[PDB]
Amino acid sequence: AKAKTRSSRAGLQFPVGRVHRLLRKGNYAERVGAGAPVYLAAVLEYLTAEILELAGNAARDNKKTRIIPRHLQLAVRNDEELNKLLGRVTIAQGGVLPNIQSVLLPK
Amino acid sequence: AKAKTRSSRAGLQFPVGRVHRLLRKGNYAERVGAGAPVYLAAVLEYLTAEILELAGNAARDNKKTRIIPRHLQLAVRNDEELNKLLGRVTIAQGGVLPNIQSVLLPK
Amino acid sequence: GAKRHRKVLRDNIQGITKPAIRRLARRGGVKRISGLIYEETRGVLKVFLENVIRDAVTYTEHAKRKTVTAMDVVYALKRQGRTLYGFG
Amino acid sequence: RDNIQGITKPAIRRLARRGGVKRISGLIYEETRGVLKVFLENVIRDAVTYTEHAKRKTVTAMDVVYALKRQGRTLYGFGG
Amino acid sequence: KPHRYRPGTVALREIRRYQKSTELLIRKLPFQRLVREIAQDFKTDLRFQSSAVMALQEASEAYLVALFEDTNLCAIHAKRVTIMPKDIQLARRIRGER
Amino acid sequence: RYRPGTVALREIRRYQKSTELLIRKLPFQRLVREIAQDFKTDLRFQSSAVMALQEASEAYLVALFEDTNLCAIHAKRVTIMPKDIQLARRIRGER
Amino acid sequence: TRKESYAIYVYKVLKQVHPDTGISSKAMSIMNSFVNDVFERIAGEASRLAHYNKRSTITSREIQTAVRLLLPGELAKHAVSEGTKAVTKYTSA
Amino acid sequence: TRKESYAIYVYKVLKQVHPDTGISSKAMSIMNSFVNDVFERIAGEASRLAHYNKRSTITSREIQTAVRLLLPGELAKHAVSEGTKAVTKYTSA
Amino acid sequence: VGLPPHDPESNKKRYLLKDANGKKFDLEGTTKRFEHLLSLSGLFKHFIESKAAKDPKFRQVLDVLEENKESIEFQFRESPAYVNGQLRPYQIQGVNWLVSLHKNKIAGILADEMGLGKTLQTISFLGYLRYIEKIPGPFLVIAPKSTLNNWLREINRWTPDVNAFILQGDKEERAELIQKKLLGCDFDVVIASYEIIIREKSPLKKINWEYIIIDEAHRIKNEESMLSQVLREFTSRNRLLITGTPLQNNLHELWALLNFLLPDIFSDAQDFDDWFSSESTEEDQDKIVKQLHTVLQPFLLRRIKSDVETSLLPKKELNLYVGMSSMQKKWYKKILEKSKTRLLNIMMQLRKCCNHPYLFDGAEPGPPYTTDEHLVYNAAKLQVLDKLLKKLKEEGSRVLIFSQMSRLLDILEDYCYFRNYEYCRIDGSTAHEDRIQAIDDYNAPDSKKFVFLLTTRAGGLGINLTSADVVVLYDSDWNPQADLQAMDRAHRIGQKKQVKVFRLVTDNSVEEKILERATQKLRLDQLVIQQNRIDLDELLLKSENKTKSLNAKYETLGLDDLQKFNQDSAYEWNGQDFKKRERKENYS
DNA sequence: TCGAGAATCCCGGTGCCGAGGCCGCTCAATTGGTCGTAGACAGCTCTAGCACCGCTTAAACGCACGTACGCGCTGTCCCCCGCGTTTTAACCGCCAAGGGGATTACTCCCTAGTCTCCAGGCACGTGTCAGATATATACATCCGAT
DNA sequence: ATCGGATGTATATATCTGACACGTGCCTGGAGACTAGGGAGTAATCCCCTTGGCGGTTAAAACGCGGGGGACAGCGCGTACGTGCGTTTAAGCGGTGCTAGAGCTGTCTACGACCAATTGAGCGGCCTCGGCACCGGGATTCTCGA
Ligand SMILES: Nc1ncnc2c1ncn2[C@@H]1O[C@H](COP(=O)(O)OP(=O)(O)O)[C@@H](O)[C@H]1O
Ligand SMILES: [Mg+2]
Repeated sequence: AKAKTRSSRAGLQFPVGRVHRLLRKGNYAERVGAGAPVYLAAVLEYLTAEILELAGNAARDNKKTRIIPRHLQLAVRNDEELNKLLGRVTIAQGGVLPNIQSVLLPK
Repeated sequence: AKAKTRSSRAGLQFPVGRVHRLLRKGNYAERVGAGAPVYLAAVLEYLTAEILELAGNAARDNKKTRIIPRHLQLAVRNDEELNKLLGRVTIAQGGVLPNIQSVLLPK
Repeated sequence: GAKRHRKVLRDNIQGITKPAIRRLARRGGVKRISGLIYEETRGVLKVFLENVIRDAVTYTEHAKRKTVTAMDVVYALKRQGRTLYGFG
Repeated sequence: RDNIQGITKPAIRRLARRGGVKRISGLIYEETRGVLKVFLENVIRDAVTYTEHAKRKTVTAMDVVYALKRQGRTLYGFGG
Repeated sequence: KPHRYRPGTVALREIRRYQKSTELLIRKLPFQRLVREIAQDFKTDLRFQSSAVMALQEASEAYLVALFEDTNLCAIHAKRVTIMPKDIQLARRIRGER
Repeated sequence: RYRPGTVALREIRRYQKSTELLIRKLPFQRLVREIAQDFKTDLRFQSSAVMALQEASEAYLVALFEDTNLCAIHAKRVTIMPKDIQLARRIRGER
Repeated sequence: TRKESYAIYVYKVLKQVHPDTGISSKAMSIMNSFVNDVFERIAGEASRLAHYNKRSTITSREIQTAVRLLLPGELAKHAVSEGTKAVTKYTSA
Repeated sequence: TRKESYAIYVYKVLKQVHPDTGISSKAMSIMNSFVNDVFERIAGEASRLAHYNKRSTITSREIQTAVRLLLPGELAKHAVSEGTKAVTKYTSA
Repeated sequence: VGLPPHDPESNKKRYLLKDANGKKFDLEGTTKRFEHLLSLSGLFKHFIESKAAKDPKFRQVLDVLEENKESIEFQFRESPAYVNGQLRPYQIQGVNWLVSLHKNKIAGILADEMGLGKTLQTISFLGYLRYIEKIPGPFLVIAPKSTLNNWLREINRWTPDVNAFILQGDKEERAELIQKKLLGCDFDVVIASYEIIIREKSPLKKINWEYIIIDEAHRIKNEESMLSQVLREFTSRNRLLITGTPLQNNLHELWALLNFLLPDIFSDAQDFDDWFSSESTEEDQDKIVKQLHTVLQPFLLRRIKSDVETSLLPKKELNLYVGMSSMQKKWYKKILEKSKTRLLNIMMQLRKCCNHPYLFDGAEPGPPYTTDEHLVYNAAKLQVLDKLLKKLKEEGSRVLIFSQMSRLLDILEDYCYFRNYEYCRIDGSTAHEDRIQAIDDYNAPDSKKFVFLLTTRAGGLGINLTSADVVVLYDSDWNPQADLQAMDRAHRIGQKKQVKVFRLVTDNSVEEKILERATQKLRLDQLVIQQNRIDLDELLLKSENKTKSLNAKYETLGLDDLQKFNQDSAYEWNGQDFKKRERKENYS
């Protein structure tokens, strides 16, 4: 028969043979189940979709049509859950979320 | 032939066969060299001896001939680099290093 | 009179009494304590427990057990970077 | 001569502002120099160890990424 | 007149007492009730060991003691000797779990 | 002439808005090689390594200054002083 | 020389969500590193989770539990929903 | 069943350093946890080191680099010295 | 008469244990007692074949007893001369039995029926030990706190001369009592309590105890009871156990009590257990029974009221197999199948709904909360309770209600207030003075308290309720004797009118399961110890049949299957096989 | 304004209970054969890293004025502490039960491993457009005088 | 207070220019097909430990009080920091010169895995006694109004 990719059967976009290969030749355990690469690929794809959605939102909010690292880092820091997941992560060429202490403002 | 332990050949006191088995059935890698368990057992035994000596010194300072977790924490937190090694570690039934801020002492 | 509706007081977080807060404070090394440290402390303690217990229960679920055994709690604390020596 | 004095007064001032700081004491510059030096020594020591193991004599970016990861502060971007 | 210690001495005696002892400082049953009541949320019908609850109490008290030490440093840093909630918020925000 | 405290806020906006590096390049690279000179002599650096080091240094110092600023404000001030660095760094957990 | 990457897959997902938006190269590297980092986090947690139970296989249950343990809040909810959906659709075929 | 432990070996080391001393049960449990924890840290770092360099074996050099990475300052050099001693003695059987 | 006085200096040479380490196997006494044991009956060797393979010392013990292989005692068949009173014959018989055990260097559990005056037998026997055997003291006594005062009130009643005191009070007053009298050696008999005994171990070890009496012996069942552990350190010559009835639920219990009496015969459990359940096949179970009778016959003394003194309309019982009310149906389903409630440990939860659903969270509708007919409207047990309660009231019989959970007692408080009855409650949290006042007011000869509530666990104390005549019990207990003494509370010596127990029972609920288990245990006891010596009428008639069926079923079953206790899961109940997201608006 | 009083360290005797020593039994470490293959080593190429000149341009250095803020003093008052009294609820001892945690045995499905085959993905060009940058303009804000 | 002024900032427009999205060919890794074997599923067993309730001792917690010392607001002052202008020096960019340092192929060969056997090291269960806890009493000491 013709070869029909495991990704397509899953319906995902991220590879499954590649995830399978890494989980196997990565010394995580002796034997890798059949369904595990499918699950992991789906989860990685979902997280990527979230990050890119928020980042594209921010990029549009600056009249630009390309996510640059500043947009990634800004979108990540604005959200709370992504900000907690990547808490100890410094995104290179990101920057600081704009913030002024109210006490500092003139009166 | 007579059976001679690998520990004896090394001269150590921790088991090199048990460390070997744990290094193997541990999915750290798929081959474990002959001289790795020896070197590792030596390091583990050195650290044990160091912390035990400090704990025993503390015990004698407290006029005791046993070692209780309080002495273990006194030894660990009084030393400097041992304190860095066990930085995030909580020792159950330990206690606290005696310390009062200087500002709070009466005039 | 008609009395069958007995309720419970000091719900469960008020069980961390004022003097227990004071004792923990003294071991911490403080001398004077304001009046609003008690509520703030109960809040922070409750948050910490929520996180740790959530991870412990996840571990218990996975192994198909129904008893949160000690080694699960040790694993959960370790996963948060609060390694605990003394229970396995 | 005085490499850590290469961290000028205004550069520390820029960093302070990006942190959100308005007025600055005159003594902050020396302590900032000290803090930066300690951080650099830790990371560089671990990176050099990593490159020792691999027998090389150059510190590639991926080694520094590993060292930072080990310190407890990841760095997306350069690595991978 | 009766002997009455001046404000401040008894607190220092208590600090010495509790920095030299090593027992637990929160009562058992109140803490166990708190733990089970919290855990009712995530999965109904759970049962605990005893070592599990003791481990939880050890970790809890250690965490709170460390927090109070940092709180005390903050309070002293503001030219005070009294700890107030603002000190705790500052301490936790600095630590990194705001 | 701007009243004192005016230009500072505009500096803060300028820098909290941008993304570039703030420390010069060569002073930091010299510092890196000089510090590394101790652990092993005759050592080379790939440039991407120095860029990584500068990114990490920038981020560490920026977060440090935010916590310093919070400590200063907590003591009812707007000036930052060395005691603030020391307090913030000890609380954070490296003393 | 072959440096494998999640470039084309990330870009497929991006075209899926924001159809007329690009992505830079530094942004691409950051996203790839992010995918690798979260991959090793999940895989390592699943490995430890299997070893704890004296088990010698990485099933899908281990992946699900690692997802529940690392991801915070409703990221966990939506991610487990996605994984379950994909594995079901897979086995059906 | 049969719980493995380091209790006996810790006792032998203790009798070496402070011959006229004892150790309670809790302290022994703490020491056992300490040993497993340090073994786990060293072995995990050596595993990562081997993976980073495409190696497939955990040799002595991996353990030495891992112990030089974990332990701080004086501990590192003393432990390295003593491990090297033991390996030479064993290999010159 | 004929004894040295309480010269404390004289006593200190006898009370204090001079050789603080001196303690040996006592081979001679072991051999003597074990020889007499084998003399009266021969199976007792079955202990030694095992324990000798267990003991290298029992090698030579068996040897010594095996190479070899005042005829009438002082039949003290009179009211004791020194005791200032009169004794009814079986009292004297028990006294003679105690003396006879004394002579054979052993002792036995006294386990007579309650109200038979056991402590009078004990005081008489100790007085015998003093006046006749020229041994003043010391002795120790352990009792329930409630009866701490009764022991002394009767010590200073029959044999006034002897000295006794109580370690009653908190730390300072007990401590001064210790130092003054106890270590001053100014007594002959002590009276402590269970908690006291556990709390005064360090001084009370320092005395060459002659006996260790224990009122309410059955408290020593779990051989890891820290009370038992403590009592295994008090060096003594012999012991004594007093209990209304031993062998509460399990058979291992009697081995435990025997361990207390004679730890140098019953020293091992495996032999007892296997010898007992040593016939998996069921032809020799009768022989096993006769063996156990011939084993325990010497040690144990047991008496019955129903044969020592009549004048006691025996009692009678009915087990009203009531149905289930509607919301009880729905709540039973909800509990079985399914908001913090912690539904685990459900067999208690079932006992909650099966008595009254209001015990849960808001089963009664509201707020507002109102007392009205909706109480009894939908609680089957409470329905039949109201019906029978009215029938008793029109006859006018004071009623005692027992329960397991005091929350049901509070529900009954509300319901009693609803129905214009004066009730009286003595629960576990009641204060002592409140307790005595309440029981006196109920026991006033002119009392209007129709109902007297109390929990069954608290009902076993020294409280006396001979006044009433019906002792209706909501739910059967796990231990049939546990509530049997509660039922006895109203059938003690002094009650004339017939007692009319009404243990309430539900159908298809766990209540039948629990009742079956209780009946099994009661049958076990009876076998082992007996041979040693809407409309109320229609429900009554229906229930007086299935109870006959159950007692007939358990009337003759094999000992083996009697203790098997099939784990018949109650989880049937007619059939059952269980047990996007937020996005920021603008990022400008 | 030093003597009274309350907390503390030391010594001493005693009790008790947990650490350490012995003893059998089993399985996992050692011996000892074999043998595959990781990795060590020696060819290969290619390319990025190392002390000197010249030039532009801006950021760093230095300095003077003033000003507002950090620091110190004072007062005020009110919050928190030390303490004596009373209630209450841990804590230990206890009773009951059954769940479910850990163990064993057997079968089979699923997974590793081999062969075979082909197509998804990766590196190498490549064109064009999204964003940076400079300019000029409009407008928003700060600030001192009136 | 307001206003006009000056300054800095947000906005629209034209230009480029360097990176991104695209297209191709090749190859290696994933998919199809098949076999064998062992890990995990699933029954079934045992008994350890959990679950709720109750009772008594005793210390801790709750409560109210009296009073002082510290938290906070207000004032002054003087000092060190900011702002702005003028100077200068160093970063950055570019270009010279070289070579070692780090990444590909092909061949062993020693060493780590697998397998059989078999013995002894280690684990569990059972003792006994000494180190620690408990207690009582006495001298020392620090605190606090005279
Ligand atoms: N002369 C007597 N002969 C027999 N019994 C008596 C005599 N005098 C008093 N009694 C009863 O003997 C009882 C002894 O206590 P008892 O009720 O047997 O305690 P328990 O309930 O523990 O068996 C007393 O309660 C008393 O009523
Ligand atoms: Mg009695």
